Amino acid sequence: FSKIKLPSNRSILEKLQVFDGDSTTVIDGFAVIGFFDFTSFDKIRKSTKIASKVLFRMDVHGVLSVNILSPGIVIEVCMLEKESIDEAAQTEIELLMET
Amino acid sequence: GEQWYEKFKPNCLEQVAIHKRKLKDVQEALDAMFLPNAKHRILLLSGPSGCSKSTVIKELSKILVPKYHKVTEFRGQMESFSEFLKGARYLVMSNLSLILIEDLPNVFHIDTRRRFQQLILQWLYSSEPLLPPLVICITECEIPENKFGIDYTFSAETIMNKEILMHPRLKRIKFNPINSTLLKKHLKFICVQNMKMLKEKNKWNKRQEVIDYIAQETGDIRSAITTLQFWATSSGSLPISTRESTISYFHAIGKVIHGSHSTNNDNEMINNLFENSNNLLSKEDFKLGILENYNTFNKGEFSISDASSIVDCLSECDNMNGLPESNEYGLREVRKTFRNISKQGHNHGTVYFPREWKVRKLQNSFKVQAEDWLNVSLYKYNAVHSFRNITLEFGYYAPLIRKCQ
Amino acid sequence: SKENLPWVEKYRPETLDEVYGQNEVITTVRKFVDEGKLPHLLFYGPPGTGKTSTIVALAREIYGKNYSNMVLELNASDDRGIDVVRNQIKDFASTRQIFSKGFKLIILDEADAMTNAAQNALRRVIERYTKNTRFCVLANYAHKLTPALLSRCTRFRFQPLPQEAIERRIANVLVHEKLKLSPNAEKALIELSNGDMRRVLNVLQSCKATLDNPDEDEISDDVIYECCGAPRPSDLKAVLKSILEDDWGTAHYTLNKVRSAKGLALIDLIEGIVKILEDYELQNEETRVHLLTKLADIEYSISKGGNDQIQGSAVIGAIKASFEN
Amino acid sequence: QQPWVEKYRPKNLDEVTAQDHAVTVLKKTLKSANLPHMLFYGPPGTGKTSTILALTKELYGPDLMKSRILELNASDERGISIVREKVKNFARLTVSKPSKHDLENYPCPPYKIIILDEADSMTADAQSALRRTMETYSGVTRFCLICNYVTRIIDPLASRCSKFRFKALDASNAIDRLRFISEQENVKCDDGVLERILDISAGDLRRGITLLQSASKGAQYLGDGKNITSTQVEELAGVVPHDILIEIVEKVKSGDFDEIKKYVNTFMKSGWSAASVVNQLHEYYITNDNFDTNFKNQISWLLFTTDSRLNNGTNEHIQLLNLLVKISQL
Amino acid sequence: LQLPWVEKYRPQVLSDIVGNKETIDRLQQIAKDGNMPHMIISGMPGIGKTTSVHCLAHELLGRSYADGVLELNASDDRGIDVVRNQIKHFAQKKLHLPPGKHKIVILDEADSMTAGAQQALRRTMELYSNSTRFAFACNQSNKIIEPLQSRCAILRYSKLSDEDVLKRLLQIIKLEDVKYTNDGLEAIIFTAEGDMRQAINNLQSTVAGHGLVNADNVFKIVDSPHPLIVKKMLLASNLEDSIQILRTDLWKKGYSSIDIVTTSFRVTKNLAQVKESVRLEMIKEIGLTHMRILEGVGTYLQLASMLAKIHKLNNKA
Amino acid sequence: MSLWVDKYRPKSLNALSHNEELTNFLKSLSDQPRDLPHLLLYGPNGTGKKTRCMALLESIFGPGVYRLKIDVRQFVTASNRKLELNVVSSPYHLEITPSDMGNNDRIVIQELLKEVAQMERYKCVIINEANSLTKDAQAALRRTMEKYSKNIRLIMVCDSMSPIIAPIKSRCLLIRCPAPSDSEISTILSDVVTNERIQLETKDILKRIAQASNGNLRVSLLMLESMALNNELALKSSSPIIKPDWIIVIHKLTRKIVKERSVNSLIECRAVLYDLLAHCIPANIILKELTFSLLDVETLNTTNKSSIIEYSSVFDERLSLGNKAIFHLEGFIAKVMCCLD
DNA sequence: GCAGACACTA
DNA sequence: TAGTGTCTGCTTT
Ligand SMILES: Nc1ncnc2c1ncn2[C@@H]1O[C@H](COP(=O)(O)OP(=O)(O)OP(O)(O)=S)[C@@H](O)[C@H]1O
Ligand SMILES: Nc1ncnc2c1ncn2[C@@H]1O[C@H](COP(=O)(O)OP(=O)(O)OP(O)(O)=S)[C@@H](O)[C@H]1O
Ligand SMILES: Nc1ncnc2c1ncn2[C@@H]1O[C@H](COP(=O)(O)OP(=O)(O)OP(O)(O)=S)[C@@H](O)[C@H]1O
Ligand SMILES: Nc1ncnc2c1ncn2[C@@H]1O[C@H](COP(=O)(O)OP(=O)(O)OP(O)(O)=S)[C@@H](O)[C@H]1O
Ligand SMILES: Nc1ncnc2c1ncn2[C@@H]1O[C@H](COP(=O)(O)OP(=O)(O)O)[C@@H](O)[C@H]1O
Ligand SMILES: [Mg+2]
Ligand SMILES: [Mg+2]
Ligand SMILES: [Mg+2]
Ligand SMILES: [Mg+2]
Repeated sequence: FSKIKLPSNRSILEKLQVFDGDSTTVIDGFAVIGFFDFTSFDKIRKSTKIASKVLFRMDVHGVLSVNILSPGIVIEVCMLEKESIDEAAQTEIELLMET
Repeated sequence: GEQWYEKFKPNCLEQVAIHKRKLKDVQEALDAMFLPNAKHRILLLSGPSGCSKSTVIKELSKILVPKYHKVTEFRGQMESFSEFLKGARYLVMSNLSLILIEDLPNVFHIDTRRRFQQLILQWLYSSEPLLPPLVICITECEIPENKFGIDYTFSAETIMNKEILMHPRLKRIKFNPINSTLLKKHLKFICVQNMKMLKEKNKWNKRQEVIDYIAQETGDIRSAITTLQFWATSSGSLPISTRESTISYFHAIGKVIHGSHSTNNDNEMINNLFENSNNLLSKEDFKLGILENYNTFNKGEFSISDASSIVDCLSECDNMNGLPESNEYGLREVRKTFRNISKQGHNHGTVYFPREWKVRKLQNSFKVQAEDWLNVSLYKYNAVHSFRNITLEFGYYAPLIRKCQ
Repeated sequence: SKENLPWVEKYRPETLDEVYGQNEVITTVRKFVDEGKLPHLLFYGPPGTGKTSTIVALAREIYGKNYSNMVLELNASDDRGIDVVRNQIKDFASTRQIFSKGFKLIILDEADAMTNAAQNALRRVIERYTKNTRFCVLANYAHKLTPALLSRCTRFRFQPLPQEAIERRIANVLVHEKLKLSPNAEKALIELSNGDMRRVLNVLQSCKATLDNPDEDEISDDVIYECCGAPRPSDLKAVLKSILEDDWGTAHYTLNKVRSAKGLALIDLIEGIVKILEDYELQNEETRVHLLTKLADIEYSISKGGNDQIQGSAVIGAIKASFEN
Repeated sequence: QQPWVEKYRPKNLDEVTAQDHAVTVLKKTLKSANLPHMLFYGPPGTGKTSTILALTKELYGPDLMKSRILELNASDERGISIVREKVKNFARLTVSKPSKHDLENYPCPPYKIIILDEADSMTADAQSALRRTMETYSGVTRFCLICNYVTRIIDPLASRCSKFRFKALDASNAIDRLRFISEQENVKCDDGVLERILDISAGDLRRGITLLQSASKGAQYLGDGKNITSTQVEELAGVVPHDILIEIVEKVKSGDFDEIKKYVNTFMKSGWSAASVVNQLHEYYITNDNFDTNFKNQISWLLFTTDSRLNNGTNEHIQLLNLLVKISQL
Repeated sequence: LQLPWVEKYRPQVLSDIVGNKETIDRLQQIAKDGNMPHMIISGMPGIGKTTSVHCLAHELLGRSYADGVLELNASDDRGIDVVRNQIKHFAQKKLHLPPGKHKIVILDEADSMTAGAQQALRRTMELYSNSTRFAFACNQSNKIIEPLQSRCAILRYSKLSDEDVLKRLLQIIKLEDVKYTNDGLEAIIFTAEGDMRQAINNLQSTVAGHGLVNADNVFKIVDSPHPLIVKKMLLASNLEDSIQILRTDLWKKGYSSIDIVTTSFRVTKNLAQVKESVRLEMIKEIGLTHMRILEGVGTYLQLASMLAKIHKLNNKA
Repeated sequence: MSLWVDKYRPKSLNALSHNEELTNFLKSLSDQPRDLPHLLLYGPNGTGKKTRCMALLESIFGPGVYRLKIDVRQFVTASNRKLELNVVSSPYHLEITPSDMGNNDRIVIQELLKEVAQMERYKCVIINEANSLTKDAQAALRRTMEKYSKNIRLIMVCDSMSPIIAPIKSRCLLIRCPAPSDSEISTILSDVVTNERIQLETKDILKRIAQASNGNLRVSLLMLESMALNNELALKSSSPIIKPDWIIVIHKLTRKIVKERSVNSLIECRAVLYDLLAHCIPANIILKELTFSLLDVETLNTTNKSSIIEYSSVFDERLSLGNKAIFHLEGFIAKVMCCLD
């Protein structure tokens, strides 16, 4: 198991809010699980080598749009989530997250 | 629970399913190796799968090492094996540990097999004082369908390119399948060890036929032990399936020529041979084997018409660009005509490999000689005559003309 | 724009109602898609029967604007190596659909031209990734397909299109292009079709190009035979009668005259001869065997090449020798 | 400075003769853009390459060949991967914007032509890739298939491509073309020489053109203002004289094996190809009315078998000897 | 979003699996006792081999199925080094299982896996036989090397009989509440020819396209298997009847000539009531016709000539 | 300078002795070199078609045609494996040989002819044993000599025209080179023994050499050298007719087949065939000479001879359509023993 | 399936 | 003491 964690410090986590599928109702205590292949992250690693701010935004459908800011140019990349989580893994993801 | 073949691992030398002659030969070879005057630098032990290869060395090294751990088995890459061999080179004194090369590294690639060959050649010709004993175990089993050696038949002759085998410092002892009597004795030993569980179920009264069938069906002791364990654990009324073995290159020719005693009918035997051994009967240089071996049915005392029909049918089969239908038709025709003429058959002649490689070597020698002749003639003066006319006119007239002058 | 494309591609069906002949298959697949149930359809049949056209029309009907990013079309023009197949189809099937609540359809045109390991990987993906992803298999040859693939995929057979489908398509083409054909020409086209639509469209376009004016004229059988090069039935009947009646001289003269006046080929002539000979009755059971064997050897020799006059005389001699029994 | 085969190659669609359907279809397609995929097949030396070259020349113009027309042949490597990538790429290249000179000088259609010469030397996988590519890129890309043998081309290619059969050029088919070539080159021949040349080369105008060129060169070298006769062109082509054929027939009629064997040995010493001998013997035997039907059928079958054996590339001596022995024993 | 009948009714326990009753019972005893040996399962495709292995693993593990299985299939990075590393890492871990239970590793479609990977597999089983166990799934045992088959127990699978397939069809019909007919079920069995997945697919096609399961509807949606027609026409006495049968079946339904030749070759190889000389002559003629078709001459005339030659050698004038 | 074929090789059209009609034909073709079509030469082996090609090239170009240069280059066919062709170079023309394997020959010809053609005073190339092709390089030839018919002139020489496909024979002019009669070979032998001032007891020895060689100038010259060197440049009427060991072995095998007809005889014949094929000798000519040696036996009757020639033709077809070579020869010999008695 | 020679106790 | 069982062939490029 490999866990890389981005802390709550505003230097690298300036804005982060979890919505309830309405884009207006922000809620606390809800967990969102995104199963993404290694290939897309490997492709995006080079794109994030030089940047200023990175925006993360995915919907309930699972597709993820990542905006890269580097005036500078804008790079937006759309991703696809996997069909289903492996068995019932998401439970053990949270169970390790508050562990 | 634990597997029977691991729980019932032999402890003494008498428990190993090895022939008396084979045991004496391997003991004498090892004893010759452990003397300071090493006749054989390496020991090669080929044979079919599961014929008690590694255990022989294991208990032998157990019983001999204190006389003058047990082994150093190499886990299954390239530089790792080079380092392992170099480290084994420096294990001679105060340890006397035998070096085992069971489960040899990957050789299906050209580069790794070639580097294995140069490593073997380098260690075989090393003029260094003393010598650590080394034993190589190779399992003879052909690779199924998935060239020039590998991917057709994996054995000792495939990996070694006729140089390591033809060495004074080597003792090649091929291993045979486990004997039926030894298999029956070992199965009876397992039964008398497991008397309690045998009496638990209604299997003691129906034991002799099962043991005989298991012993006579396969020659692998480990597979026989596994089959016995599965049969004993099963409640009953379950048919037993064994480890289906392989048919050798000459065994296939013998079955095609003479027939099969187990299956009198030719159609089922031919279908089984084609299904189980499609690679052997569809690969090249096998119709040459039939064409060179069909003369030994009655030491060449059969009718000329049958032989003429056989070779004509083989020519028609070759005309079909090596199709599976062509091979099936040729094999069926050969089997049918030999079954027809087997009414008077006795003292069959011995079989041999067809002389195909020697012809290719002689052709290559002729080609290089012709190239040298062209080179010297072109150096002397201007003379070009292509290549077709050389063998017909210049292959004989020019040598004698040059010799006379 | 349209009206500048071959009639094979111009008349490509876009809806399931535009596919004629295979009414049973169309109704069955419509019932399947009306219930939202796609059980890994497999399509088999001769070329020109409308397999990929049917699957394209079905994908248009069930998806609409989702064809651009939900349907993965693979074919012989794209590399289908073992690693390429496993990576591409695993990535496509493992990913969830974007917004549509429907099964994902993957079309594999010319699936017979893949390796055994690639077929094994495909058949493993079919059973593994099947919650949202379905598979379509198109192949004219079943001997090159793994029998395991034929078990997991429902096999649908495409019969050659009957006379009704060809006639309906011909009528639609005539309405579209404002063209007229004689009933004899229609019967000749039916006979020449051999259960193929692409051939019919190609010869119709060629015959329309042959006419000096597309309008104010009617297409007869003579112009169809002249443009396509197919021998006339009367010519074949005359050749057969000369063979059966004239011994060797005037029969050969008639055959040479027939082959020279209109430039007919030998292959089509012998095909017509055997087509009429199949209708004839032979109460010997041995003349037919000799006829078939000799004619097949003649076709093999012509495919290998040779002399046309010698081959024609061989045909005449073989027919006369077989009929002398 | 140029051989008559290449010098007199038809550069226009009106120059070719004895081809009515294909020429008319191409001419009517010149004023339109509904050009289907063409499957050109027929006897060798019929004019398929000349026809497609003339159509390409009259369709686009000399300037558009460099950036719009690409051809495939056996001169370069044609592996499955190379063919796949090259054909897919060139069927994906955009339609080049024509210059004005092409626009008011030639009727440029909005598609492009891909020429596949000697397509009978292609593997099944390559043909499948070609047919799938031409179906998936049928918008502004066209494919031309040229092959001597239809059977080697798979059925889907024959179904998708329009079948344009090329009729063999007989004597009456190309007599006018040969007369025009002879008149343009100032060649004098007797009454029945061009017809004899066309009869020698059955459905092959290239062989007739080469024979006419050789006869003209011989007449020029001889010096005297003489007309070329049938004997000269027959002996240049390789036609066996009638007297030697009569002697062969007489030897076959006699039931002596040694005489037949020694005559065949002397004939092979003469170095004459046995294909022409077989053809002449066939013509003499079927033409003659002194034989019954059964013997004619048997000898026709024997000649057919011998021709099939010879077409495979066997020893001509053995085949002709076997044929003569079989004929003599009928 | 409704799953197809093949995948919607996948068995989850060994009791629901039909077919080889003795083998299913033996698997049940193995699951109950827990003593799991190395196994290789081979047989006709689509008869319930991988399903049986999965059900056995589920019954043996229970809640340990999350980590206790490493299902490496054909559609994966099946190399020589990464596979060996993955199996070694799987075998070098321990979980909280009862002493009578062991980890199970499933390798479906081991026939296509490379021989070097087979040697690596042998090394892993020899090194870590005490902790983990391996279960193989394949169609035939020939492609598996002899040393690997030596260290396992082979359980050959036979084709499912009429009774088991009919029973499964009745259970699925009762679950779906679909009207059926005995003649229609007989036609489904006849078209399936012992296949379970094919029978389920044919039943699903019948109920979707027509509703009631009838023999006429089954024959309409799917034709009879081609090996049966080939066997029927090959043993025909008169040449005319065989010619008519081959024409009206194969050319009217649209069957490729090379497929016909291959099916005829398979039928002749599997034929029983024929002499050896006749069988080999027919095999030679089949090979000649196959060569002719592969070169490019695959018309109906070649098939007619092949049948004519077969009937000529059968009758011997 | 140590052979008859190289020392007394004619180097001009006028230097040619036999086939005056062929010499006139070549002179007519060389009258206008610019209008020279593609040439195909077919005839018996040893007639001298290469000599006619060299004479025509010398007439067209001039001096330096007979001067040859040797260069070596490699052609890549698969991965890093490459096969080299011993191409011979010369000013104003070029010559190649198909010594490569049957499959790589096509791509070797493709690359070589594409490199030679280029752009351009044309260049003439001679295609030796054009008949020894696998119908793959022939497509490359028929495409290149038609498309690039501006600076290249392929010259084809072969012994059998039947293996050559019809389009190649169509695009190439048919040149006939009949073998000389006995009188012309005798005159050539008389001239070359006059120039070598060797003794000649009678004129019958030259006629015997001509009959033994069966219209082959190279064989006649080599036999003449053998009898001159073995008899110390003193020919005698009683000197035996020297023949190559290959024909002697074929005749001995024929006598063994005629005398003994059994299975052991069959396996010894197979061993002899294997040893003969070990000398890089094609099987087709072996079968051809075996047939001619079997057909001259006076003991056999007409029916046996007809059966033997029919089986020879059938097995020649099998060899042409087959891949291996031993099977067809073995079948022919076994059928010969079957039909003998 | 074959042969040639050796094992092993009745 | 003669059968039955069983090792060794027989493969190099
Ligand atoms: N009485 C016995 N004699 C010999 N081996 C026995 C016996 N009882 C059990 N065995 C087992 O049988 C196996 C025989 O080992 P070997 O055949 O020497 O190994 P191997 O040579 O690597 O086999 P392969 O060819 O790799 S499958 C071992 O696992 C032993 O523990
Ligand atoms: N049922 C049909 N009714 C009318 N036209 C049809 C029908 N089926 C096919 N066609 C025509 O045939 C053309 C080509 O058919 P396709 O479906 O593209 O090829 P195919 O039939 O799948 O054969 P292949 O070799 O497998 S691509 C279409 O563009 C239509 O014009
Ligand atoms: N219809 C024609 N009218 C005049 N000359 C023709 C005609 N057809 C062919 N030729 C001549 O034939 C020669 C070569 O024509 P090609 O087009 O190369 O023949 P081909 O059809 O390509 O034969 P291949 O390529 O071997 S299949 C040239 O000299 C042309 O002038
Ligand atoms: N005995 C059975 N009882 C009920 N359903 C079965 C039975 N056997 C097979 N099936 C069904 O057939 C489907 C396919 O079974 P599989 O086990 O995947 O086939 P297989 O035996 O592994 O052979 P493959 O996958 O072609 S290699 C299962 O999911 C079940 O729906
Ligand atoms: N017209 C001729 N006069 C004299 N000798 C000739 C003539 N033509 C050919 N030769 C002889 O033929 C020999 C070369 O034959 P070659 O060209 O190898 O025959 P092929 O072309 O059949 O291989 C030369 O040694 C030459 O002496
Ligand atoms: Mg071991
Ligand atoms: Mg399609
Ligand atoms: Mg051309
Ligand atoms: Mg499975």
